[PDB]
Amino acid sequence: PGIVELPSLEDLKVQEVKVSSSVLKAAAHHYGAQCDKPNKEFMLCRWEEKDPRRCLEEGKLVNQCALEFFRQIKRHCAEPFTEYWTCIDYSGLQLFRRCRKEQAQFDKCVLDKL
Amino acid sequence: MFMINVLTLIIPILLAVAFLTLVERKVLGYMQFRKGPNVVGPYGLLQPIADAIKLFIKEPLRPATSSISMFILAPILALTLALTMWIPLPMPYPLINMNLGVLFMLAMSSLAVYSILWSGWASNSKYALIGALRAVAQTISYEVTLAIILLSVLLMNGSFTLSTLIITQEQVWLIFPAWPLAMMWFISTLAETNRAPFDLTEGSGFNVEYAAGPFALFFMAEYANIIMMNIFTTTLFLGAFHNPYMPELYTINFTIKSLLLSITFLWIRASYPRFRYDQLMHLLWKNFLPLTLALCMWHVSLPILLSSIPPQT
Amino acid sequence: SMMRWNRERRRLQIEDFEARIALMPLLQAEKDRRVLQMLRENLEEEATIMKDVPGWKVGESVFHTTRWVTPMMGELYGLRTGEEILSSTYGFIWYT
Amino acid sequence: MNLMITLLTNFTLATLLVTIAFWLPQLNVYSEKTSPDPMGSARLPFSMKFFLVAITFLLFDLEIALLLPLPWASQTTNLNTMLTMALLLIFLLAVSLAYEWTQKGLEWTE
Amino acid sequence: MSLVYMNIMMAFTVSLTGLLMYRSHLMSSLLCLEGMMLSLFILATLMILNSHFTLASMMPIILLVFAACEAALGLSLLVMVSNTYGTDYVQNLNLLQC
Amino acid sequence: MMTYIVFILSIIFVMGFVGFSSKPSPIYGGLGLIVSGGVGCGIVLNFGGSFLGLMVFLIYLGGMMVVFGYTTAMATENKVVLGTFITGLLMEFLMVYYVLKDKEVEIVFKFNGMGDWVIYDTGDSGFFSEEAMGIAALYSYGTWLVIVTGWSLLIGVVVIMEITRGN
Amino acid sequence: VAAFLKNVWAKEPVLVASFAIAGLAVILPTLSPYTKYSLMINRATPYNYPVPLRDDGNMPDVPSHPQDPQGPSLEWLKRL
Amino acid sequence: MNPIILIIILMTVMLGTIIVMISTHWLLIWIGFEMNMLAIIPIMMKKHNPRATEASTKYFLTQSTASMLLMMAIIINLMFSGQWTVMKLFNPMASMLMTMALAMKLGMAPFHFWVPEVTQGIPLSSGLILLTWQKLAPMSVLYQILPSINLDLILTLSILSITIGGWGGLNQTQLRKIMAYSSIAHMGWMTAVLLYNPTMTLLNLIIYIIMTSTMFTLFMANSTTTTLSLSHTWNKAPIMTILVLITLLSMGGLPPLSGFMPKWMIIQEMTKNDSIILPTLMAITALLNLYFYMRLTYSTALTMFPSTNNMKMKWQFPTTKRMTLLPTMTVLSTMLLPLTPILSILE
Amino acid sequence: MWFEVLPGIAVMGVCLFIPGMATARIHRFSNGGREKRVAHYSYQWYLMERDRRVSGVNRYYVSKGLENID
Amino acid sequence: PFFDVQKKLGVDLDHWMTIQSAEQPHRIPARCHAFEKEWIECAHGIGSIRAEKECKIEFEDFRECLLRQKTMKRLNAIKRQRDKLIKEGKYTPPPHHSGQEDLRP
Ligand SMILES: CCCCCCCCCCCCCCCCCC(=O)OC[C@H](COP(=O)([O-])OCC[N+](C)(C)C)OC(=O)CCCCCCCCCCCCCCCCC
Ligand SMILES: CCCCCCCCCCCCCCCCCC(=O)OC[C@H](COP(=O)(O)OCCN)OC(=O)CCCCCCCCCCCCCCCCC
Ligand SMILES: CCCCCCCCCCCCCCCCCC(=O)OC[C@H](COP(=O)(O)OCCN)OC(=O)CCCCCCCCCCCCCCCCC
Ligand SMILES: CCCCCCCCCCCCCCCCCC(=O)OC[C@H](COP(=O)(O)OCCN)OC(=O)CCCCCCCCCCCCCCCCC
Ligand SMILES: CCCCCCCCCCCCCCCCCC(=O)OC[C@H](COP(=O)(O)OCCN)OC(=O)CCCCCCCCCCCCCCCCC
Repeated sequence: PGIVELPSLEDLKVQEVKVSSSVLKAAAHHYGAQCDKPNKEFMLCRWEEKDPRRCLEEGKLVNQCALEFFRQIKRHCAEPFTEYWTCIDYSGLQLFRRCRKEQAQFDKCVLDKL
Repeated sequence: MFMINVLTLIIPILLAVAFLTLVERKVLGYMQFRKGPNVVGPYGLLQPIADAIKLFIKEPLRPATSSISMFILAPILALTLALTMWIPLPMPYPLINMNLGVLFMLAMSSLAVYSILWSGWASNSKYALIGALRAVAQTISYEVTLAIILLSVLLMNGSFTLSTLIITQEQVWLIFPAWPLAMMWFISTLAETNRAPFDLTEGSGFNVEYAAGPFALFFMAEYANIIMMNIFTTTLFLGAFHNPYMPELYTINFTIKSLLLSITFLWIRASYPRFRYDQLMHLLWKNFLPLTLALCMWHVSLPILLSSIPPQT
Repeated sequence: SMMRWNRERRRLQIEDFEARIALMPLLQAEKDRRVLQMLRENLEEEATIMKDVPGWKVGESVFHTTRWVTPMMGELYGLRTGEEILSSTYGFIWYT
Repeated sequence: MNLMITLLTNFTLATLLVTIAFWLPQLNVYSEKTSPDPMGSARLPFSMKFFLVAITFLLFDLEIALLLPLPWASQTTNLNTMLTMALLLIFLLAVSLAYEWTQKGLEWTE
Repeated sequence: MSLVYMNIMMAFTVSLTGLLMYRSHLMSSLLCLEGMMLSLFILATLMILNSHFTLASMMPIILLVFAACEAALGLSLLVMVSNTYGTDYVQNLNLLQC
Repeated sequence: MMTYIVFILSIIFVMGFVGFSSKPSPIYGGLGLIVSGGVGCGIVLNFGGSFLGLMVFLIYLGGMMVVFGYTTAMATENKVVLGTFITGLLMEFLMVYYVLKDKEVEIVFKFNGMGDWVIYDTGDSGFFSEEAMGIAALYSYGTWLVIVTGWSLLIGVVVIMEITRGN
Repeated sequence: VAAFLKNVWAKEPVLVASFAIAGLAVILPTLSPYTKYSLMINRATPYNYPVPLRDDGNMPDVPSHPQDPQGPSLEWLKRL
Repeated sequence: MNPIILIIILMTVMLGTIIVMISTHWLLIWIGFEMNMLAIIPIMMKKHNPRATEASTKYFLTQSTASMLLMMAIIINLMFSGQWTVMKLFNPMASMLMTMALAMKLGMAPFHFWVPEVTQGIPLSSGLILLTWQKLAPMSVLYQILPSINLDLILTLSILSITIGGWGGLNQTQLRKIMAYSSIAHMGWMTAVLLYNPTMTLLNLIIYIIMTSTMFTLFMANSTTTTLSLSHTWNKAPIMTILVLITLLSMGGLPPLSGFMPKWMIIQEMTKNDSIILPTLMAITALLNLYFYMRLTYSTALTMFPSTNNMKMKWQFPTTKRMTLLPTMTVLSTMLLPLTPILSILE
Repeated sequence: MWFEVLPGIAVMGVCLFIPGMATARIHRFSNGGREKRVAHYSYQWYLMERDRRVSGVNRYYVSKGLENID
Repeated sequence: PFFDVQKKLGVDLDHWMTIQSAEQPHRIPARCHAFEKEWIECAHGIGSIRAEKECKIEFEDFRECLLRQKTMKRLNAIKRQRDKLIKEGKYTPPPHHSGQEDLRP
């Protein structure tokens, strides 16, 4: 049959979000609050096109908007967020229910400053 | 590093089985208005060592077996299944953190009747074979209420994960919402491991035809199963407080509760006469099994009528 | 007690699932770039290995349709070392 | 992999202790003798009742095998159907025990 | 197809030819029949898990339960034969030649 | 060697079947079927069917083969067996050697010689197991299947008590 | 109807307890007010990704942000 | 047996056949066959003698082997098609295995070696159930997979069943073994026309069920299980000899009787399809069936074998057996040939 | 008297204390001073392998936070 | 006979387990959902005799999605040629197929 079409290695380069899983799970709810629109354009494009090759560019917008999410944490509230994701990172199941007061301090700092 | 973890599991299992014999003889001593062994060690602490060194240099019985291979494989399967029941136990962290550790323990305890069956068939005495068939029928009888009580309890847990069963009991012991299942569970674990008032292998037992070494191996597999089922009942009904930053609070707490429950086994074997065989078959098939089915229906329909269905994860 | 605490556990489970739902577009995009990276690397190594073979078409799909087919485990890890193969194909099953 | 290492370690310790227990007093020399049981040489009479309790176990164990996905099945969205079929399986297990009762099947192993 | 399917099908054929060629006992025939069932269980399970076909995960359990019930029925027949002749030998079952 | 592990387990599976299809005695045959059930459970467990492999233990081995060994112990108490065993083992090793020297074979169907790790999926199923959810759907979706299985088990109890009565 | 009940509670208390617990387990989910909340919780537990919709222009009941007012609400689950 | 338990068990047999008929899923086909076997086992062990236990053991072994081959065919269909619909099979290995499994369930030759044994071991009402109701499920499964059946395999099974069921009944004096070899030959006739026109397969199945039920109902009413016991019927009740005469002349395909109705229509659907040799061999082989039917009519109806003295006592008592539908079955199994184009109701 | 049994019970209790305490110490040793990551579900394993790939030392327990991104 | 009671009474006894493309719990897709959807929507209503020869492309793509015969044959081909070139010494594996390149995400 036909030759399969794959994008080049230069097309797939983007600045990666090089953080751990607990760093993501700690800031997950503020990410879902603040990075709604490019993520939903991407997942709508991903369920409609049914092809990752048609969803590269929108995917980069995801990886463009997550980093702008984290820089704005790194500028303002890097210490309460680090103190929070470390406590999330200790647990094996990574519970939220073990870490409510660092969550309260981080959400206080986010609500005030951002 | 992990082999160190397996050995630090299974060597203190064997030492706890060793000193369980001393604890049993001392507690049955004082409950019978006498003393247990206190001559050999200081307060008797060298009695299991003396017992083991005596048994391992006793002459073999040198019997004629119908099969060499099953006569060898019955203590092998006995020790293997008796030691691998310990590995999913969350105390506070299990050796093998598996998703279906409850079902693992139920299946491996169901496989332990092949040791009774093979070690009774391997003896040439047909009366020993009758004793083995009666003991296997006893054990597979009480496995039914093991399975159904275990299912009815884990309807309030959410999954077959043993470690989630601590997170379940952060607010109450699970003996409070399910005490009839708890008391039938305790008697059913008492009748699995051939423990009094259900030890009809004392009366010809199935393993009266083995040497003193292999009889010590069957005996220590039996006691590993006793300590294990008491730890499993402790985790499953009497679950302790768990601090993720100080795990030894959970370890000391479930240890004290499991010791009190094993001492309760010892305190039950020194209190009651033995059931007759049809009387414990009457206890299972006509008393424990109707209540177990009724409470199974109640614990199916109970989280639905209360809107208290536990999470899967 | 189990009524209150299982209702609380359902609320906590819904919270963790919403964390996963907030994270899924990023992880999906990274997974897409991951598998397209691996297929492009496998395509270039197929183009530099399958040169002597007569009548060979590099990157010829085995399907008649032009639709995207989800790549198999041997399509991504077919040309890598045994450690990456074992870690990717039995990692979650053999994890404890 | 850690599980297979654990199983192999437990089987190795079991095999090593069985090898010790069968072969450490073979170093002893002690003696030999003749060494020729309530029943002497009569063959085992077949008791039908032990077979009946074995098959009754097997049938109720298959019914338990059906009942095992109930903690997972409680999470469903078709809860009226799920509750009906759960109570129906436990009711048919009860009907199996009632028929096992009233036909004197649980007798002399009651 | 896959390589494991060759071994599971060859296991089914081995247990078939064991079940199709009796030696002496009826119990050995029932054991070969349950080995056939075991190989069918493993083969159905590998297909249903391999394809991620979700609803057929309740299929092998059914394939277990019925067939295991079948085995119970077979054991009962064996016992009845062993209550007539004293052994479970398949050469005792030859009255229906006449 | 390790990437072929499921294949390796399947080899032991077939070896175990020649253990009891040769029919040495019903008790060694039951032992061979127990070992076969253990390694076939290992085959199932290495795909992610944890519940189904534990049903092989709990219900097949620990539930039914107990009753086989139990009935056999109370209802029973060569060179053909050995020749059958070596013939089955040699046919299995010829199959192994063919499909390992060719990476492709065709006995009745065409079989690849690579490891069966290649045919897996490169995705995750989230916060469940797909196999556990497909078994949980026995009560919500599988109503008729539960009805006919419960009726067959009730009738199984009835039929066993009728035919073991002798009257 | 009651002398029989005292009779069977004297002779076989285990079976009276068994049929009473099974009878409650059958009839009592139909009588409880909280059986509705079991379904309302078990459908509100999001195992899947809530795949968004293409905004044509007439969906006033579908939000465009998770913190919009319109859409399904789980304040009943917090309050109960 | 308790009459309630007998009713529940016969409803379980019927429910198993209905689940084989009405279901669109292969696992439910297999469940229906398992349920049918599991419930028919007490009907065979109704009288509790060693011959019924041997017949039940042989029936269990053959039907269990057949059900395992059936599940292997279903599983290979799941391999090569990924689906469970009860329709054509997507692999000739699955087609061969399912045709073999259904042949073992029908007792078609060379898998016929259980049918004259098991029918001899069990009572006449249980033999009636085995030879009539137990053919309805596998002929339905063969009816639904006929785009997949290899023509050579099913025709080999058909003609081999006809010849072996022809030569089998010539040596038999037991009535149940005669009816069993008659069963094998008529199953060969039903499967021979299956891939050409399966409406004639259903027609032969219905006419066969009517004639076999007539003969077993006459045997039950007269309590005759051997040839020589059937020979005493003229002195006990003479109308039964006329009925076994007309029914055995029906079953041999003799016109104007309705047992000529299937095979003629079968020939009528095979000479359409350029097959002249095969229905000619089938027709010539059916004369063996007609020969041992004529043997039974010579022993029962057309002569008077000598009876015993004690038959004089049995003159003084009427038959009180519930001969259910015996006049209806005897009319329908003889006088139905003028209504031959009724077969279109089976289309 | 009855307190004579407490040495044997104490030795048995120490032997029951050893496996869980030791496996807690070994889990905290092998995982960067933290608990072992519990991966019962496929998503937890995907996040764990993503940690292993972003750590840069092929150990999932090296947590990279905001100091890693710009 | 196929007495279609389920279509007559309108009940759904067992159509739900019948195909992979049917409704699954928690919307879990099968690995060949698109291929079987194309094969069934090709072959619906046109009868089996037309469906065996007019839907051959869809069914062959779906069958090769099922068993992966052509894909594993192609992987045998590429791996065999690669191993021959490594044995001859004419090819080297790259750094990313030796496991030394700090993977993507
Ligand atoms: C797990 C943690 C620890 C658990 C407890 C451990 C300490 C207790 C140990 C005590 C010593 C046990 C030694 C062995 C005992 C063996 C004897 C034995 O168990 O016999 C069982 C006996 C058997 O009965 P029996 O033989 O004594 O009586 C005669 C019975 N017939 C007539 C049949 C011959 O009792 C039971 O089976 C009862 C089981 C538990 C019942 C639970 C009932 C719960 C309440 C239900 C509802 C009631 C109210 C009414 C309805 C209300 C509705 C709103
Ligand atoms: C995790 C915890 C597990 C704990 C397990 C162990 C529990 C028991 C702990 C020990 C209890 C006390 C033991 C005391 C032994 C007897 C000491 C003694 O005095 O023995 C005297 C004996 C003969 O001496 P003699 O020279 O004849 O004296 C004449 C004097 N004019 O001299 C002798 O017999 C020689 C000396 C023998 C000493 C034996 C000591 C016991 C060994 C037990 C093995 C296990 C030890 C602990 C292992 C775990 C910790 C590393
Ligand atoms: C007479 C012979 C000798 C007798 C003595 C020795 C044999 C008997 C005693 C040993 C019994 C062995 C039991 C092995 C399987 C136990 C079940 C099991 O593995 O369950 C654990 C787990 C499922 O849990 P889950 O968390 O869902 O999976 C991990 C994904 N998160 O699953 C996993 O973690 C899967 C891990 C990978 C797969 C492991 C497969 C191992 C090989 C199979 C068994 C080998 C032994 C065969 C013979 C047994 C005899 C009965
Ligand atoms: C509708 C919901 C679902 C109901 C079914 C679910 C049941 C769950 C529990 C499983 C029970 C399975 C086994 C039951 C067997 C019953 C038959 C029986 O045991 O009868 C015999 C018994 C007398 O025993 P006997 O034969 O003498 O034995 C010798 C030593 N006892 O006879 C007796 O003891 C008399 C038994 C009958 C009278 C019991 C009355 C109980 C009343 C409870 C409160 C009201 C419940 C209302 C529900 C409907 C009741 C019909
Ligand atoms: C497209 C096809 C779809 C399906 C269409 C319908 C197919 C119908 C197939 C009929 C098969 C009949 C099977 C046998 C009868 C079933 C009921 C039964 O079990 O009757 C036996 C019963 C047992 O009585 P018992 O007392 O045990 O006998 C020993 C002596 N005391 O009682 C007796 O022994 C009493 C003696 C007389 C019994 C006569 C029963 C005749 C039933 C068949 C009638 C003819 C067939 C229907 C019309 C044609 C349909 C194709």
